[PDB]
Amino acid sequence: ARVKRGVIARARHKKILKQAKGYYGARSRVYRVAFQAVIKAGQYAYRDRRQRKRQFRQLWIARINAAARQNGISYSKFINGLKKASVEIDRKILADIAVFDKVAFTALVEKAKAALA
Amino acid sequence: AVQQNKPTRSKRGMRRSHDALTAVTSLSVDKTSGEKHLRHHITADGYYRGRKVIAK
Amino acid sequence: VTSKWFNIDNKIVDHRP
Amino acid sequence: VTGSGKKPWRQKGTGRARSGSIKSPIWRSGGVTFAARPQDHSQKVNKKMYRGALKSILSELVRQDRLIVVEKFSVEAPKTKLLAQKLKDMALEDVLIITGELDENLFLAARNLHKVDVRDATGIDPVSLIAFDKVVMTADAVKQVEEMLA
Amino acid sequence: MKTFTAKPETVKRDWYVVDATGKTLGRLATELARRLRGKHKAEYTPHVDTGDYIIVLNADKVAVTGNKRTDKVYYHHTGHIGGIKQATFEEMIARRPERVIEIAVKGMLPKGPLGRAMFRKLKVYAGNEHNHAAQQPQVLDI
Amino acid sequence: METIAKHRHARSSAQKVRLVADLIRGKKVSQALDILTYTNKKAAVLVKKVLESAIANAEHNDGADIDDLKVTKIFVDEGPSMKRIMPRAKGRADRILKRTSHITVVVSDR
RNA sequence: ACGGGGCUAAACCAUGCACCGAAGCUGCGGCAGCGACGCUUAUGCGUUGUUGGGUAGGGGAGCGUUCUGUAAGCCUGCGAAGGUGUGCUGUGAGGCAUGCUGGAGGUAUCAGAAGUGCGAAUGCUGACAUAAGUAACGAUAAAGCGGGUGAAAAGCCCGCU
RNA sequence: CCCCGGCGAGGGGAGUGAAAAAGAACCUGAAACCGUGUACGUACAAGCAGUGGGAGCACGCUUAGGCGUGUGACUGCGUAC
Ligand SMILES: N[C@@H](Cc1c[nH]c2ccccc12)C(=O)O
Ligand SMILES: [Mg+2]
Ligand SMILES: [Mg+2]
Ligand SMILES: [Mg+2]
Ligand SMILES: [Mg+2]
Ligand SMILES: [Mg+2]
Ligand SMILES: [Mg+2]
Ligand SMILES: [Mg+2]
Ligand SMILES: [Mg+2]
Ligand SMILES: [Mg+2]
Ligand SMILES: [Mg+2]
Ligand SMILES: [Mg+2]
Ligand SMILES: [Mg+2]
Ligand SMILES: [Mg+2]
Ligand SMILES: [Mg+2]
Ligand SMILES: [Mg+2]
Ligand SMILES: [Mg+2]
Repeated sequence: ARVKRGVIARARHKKILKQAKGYYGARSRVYRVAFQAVIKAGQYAYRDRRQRKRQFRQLWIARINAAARQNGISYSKFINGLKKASVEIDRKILADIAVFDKVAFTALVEKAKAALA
Repeated sequence: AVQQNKPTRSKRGMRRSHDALTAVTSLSVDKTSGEKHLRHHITADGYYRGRKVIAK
Repeated sequence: VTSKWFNIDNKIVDHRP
Repeated sequence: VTGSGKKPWRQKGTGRARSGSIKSPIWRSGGVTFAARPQDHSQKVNKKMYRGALKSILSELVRQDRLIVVEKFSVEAPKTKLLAQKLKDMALEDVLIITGELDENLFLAARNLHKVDVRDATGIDPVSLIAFDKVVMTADAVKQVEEMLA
Repeated sequence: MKTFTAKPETVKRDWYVVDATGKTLGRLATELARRLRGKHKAEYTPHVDTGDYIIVLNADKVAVTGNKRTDKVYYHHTGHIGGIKQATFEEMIARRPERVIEIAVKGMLPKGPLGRAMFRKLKVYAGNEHNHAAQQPQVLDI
Repeated sequence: METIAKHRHARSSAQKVRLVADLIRGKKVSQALDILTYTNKKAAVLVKKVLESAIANAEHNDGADIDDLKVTKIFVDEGPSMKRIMPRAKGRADRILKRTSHITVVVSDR
């Protein structure tokens, strides 16, 4: 019972080379090179799913820090005053009100100042 | 010496960006025969600047 | 075919005895 | 594999991978690594396991009413159209007929019907009892099978 | 909901003018680099240049502490073997005073194409006069 | 309407013929015929014959007019190469490729 | 011989209160292993506790390919295998449906047997690249012109040097 | 049979045939490799060439909107097997 590998091998190779669309040079044409590229693309995508959470929070902190100092208080004192006032809005939403509703954000700074003072 | 890595099809067509041929632009017409020739060359039937220079 | 003439020559090959 | 025992090129100095034979199974047209030989694929069945399976098979045919018992099954001439008409009356199309001793008329009348096999009581086997849709036994074959099955 | 991102065509940029007389060199450069980058704005986006244009006047009157006036040395290499050149703080002010402020701010900006586009928004002058009256710069008491 | 002419198994490398074919792409046929006359390249003799051939097909087979035709498409493909042996020094042998081409010219009045 | 800019504190010592900071911990949703206990199982369900980085290596459970039986069955010229796209689907190897090409074969289910899965072996065979339109065109005895023929003549034929 | 061509090679029609992109280099006709056309990007910019974020543009959709496909300026991290 001789088995020929032609039809199965071609389909396994075609699966990898479809994931390599858009890569430069041999990385989208040549299996030995496209295989290593699709593996490293999955290594990066796993690693960068953790980092997407770190990079967005770091961005929200910078936009809260900027809008708070426009109201006369720093970030580290603004967040502390929200804890003493028992306000529990996360930084994702605070960075959203800072940009889109600056009159609500002022009301948050006054509440933080009243509790901190 | 010889290459350490195989050059890409992009480096190969960048090197050839200068290999293009340029066409002749000025093709003159003779004043009596009325036909075309290279400038400062006799026409294919033996004229130059109106006079039959070559009875071939 | 045979080896290249510089790869057979002792002077070229045997430089670190 | 037909060939020579000559080493294709010298061991060292040519810049090519080491070779010792052109019959190497790595090479095109070389040998198979673990080439087949003729082999015997027959297994052993204990006598008691063989007889035990027939009794399990036989009692399942009764339970699924795929077993039909008569004492009258023969034809008067070795004609295929006679047996085919007899089977039409009984509402059988795919059927194994087991007889005490096999008649020549019934053996010859069934050769050309591919859905019908006719057997003696000594010639039943496990696979044929499971293959055919119905089994017809003459009551003298029902006798002989049980002494054979002890 | 996706986090808001600033768009390079819609972002609004303003002009400011700063006087550098008597200011400490480094403690003025950090305030420039904050505002050239746009870190003072709630719309700050890392991959967009949201900062403002800033004119710095009297670059030659900037101050330093300690002995830095005679002892702070600027090095650069010309690319040729042995071409290591140096200048103290005193003779950079004498020969070309604007480079002192520009060099300091440039090391405090991000590197790469965006940090180079941020540096183009800084206008440094040795004198008290500038040419940008049509831009209506505001005084920045920083 | 479009009309095609080919020269298959033309004897020249496609890289050498492609230099000539880039000169007449998108030109009117009267202009392209004069360009190919005054090009000092062997491939210009090959490309011109295919161009004259495609022009004649347009008149005879398709009822087209010369004054409207324009070189709409032109491309050069690689053809099969013929493999030869050249002997080198010290008993080594090299393989020589004699490359061929396929020249396709499409003319159209539209 | 601060990572750099820069710093006279943005250095050092002491005290304090914030805050940032990891795949750690918590929240929410999902999957599986092992225990314990039970609506009762009939060998699966429910609750609960806990565990789930992994090389050499041990144990468990599967996918797909070729061939045999089921199968003189079933699908198929109203378009099979193969090729090439798209859509949906599974934890994965995978599967399913369909557009175009192709133009006559394929094969559920449940069992059986393997020449059963390749990126490496200075692996083997064929095809095709790169260097690159790059070196070279094989004695440094040497050519020039007129006529002819021809689709075309430096090189062929005739002539004179 | 006609036409271009050297009384060529090769091709374009006509015709045969179910099919000629079955035309003799002939069933199917994959990949490497080489091109033509269109959409986007690219000539102040430094590195395993991806990945996470992301503007703009082009083409489709469908509505009182933002979705799909292609491309990817800029930006964090990132030294193949
Ligand atoms: N070097 C010379 C002589 C030579 C021939 N074979 C050799 C082997 C080894 C050393 C020198 C040689 C040549 O190549 O013609
Ligand atoms: Mg063999
Ligand atoms: Mg026995
Ligand atoms: Mg020899
Ligand atoms: Mg905290
Ligand atoms: Mg975290
Ligand atoms: Mg584990
Ligand atoms: Mg094998
Ligand atoms: Mg391996
Ligand atoms: Mg080669
Ligand atoms: Mg070179
Ligand atoms: Mg040279
Ligand atoms: Mg040369
Ligand atoms: Mg010679
Ligand atoms: Mg002559
Ligand atoms: Mg074919
Ligand atoms: Mg640019």
